[PDB]
Amino acid sequence: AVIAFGKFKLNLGTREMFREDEPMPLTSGEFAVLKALVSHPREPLSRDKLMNLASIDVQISRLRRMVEEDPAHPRYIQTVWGLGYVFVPD
Repeated sequence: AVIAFGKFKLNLGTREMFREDEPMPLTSGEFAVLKALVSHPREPLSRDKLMNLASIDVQISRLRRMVEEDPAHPRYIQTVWGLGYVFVPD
């Protein structure tokens, strides 16, 4: 699938991403977390659950710098303290 959210399109077959039809590369680890998040929409995944579905803090933070319009106040990939990281689509 090509999961689209906001300005971005994530191609799961070729493991590619596009910001407004411009190709942004993804690390093997960055994709494993991003695909894990967007494959469980509206479900918060704990830190242990994320690692199994693929340090992680760096990948979340480095993904927030690419995806979020305000990485200091994320909307797509936001953290619920006590549960885990959640991805909410449009």
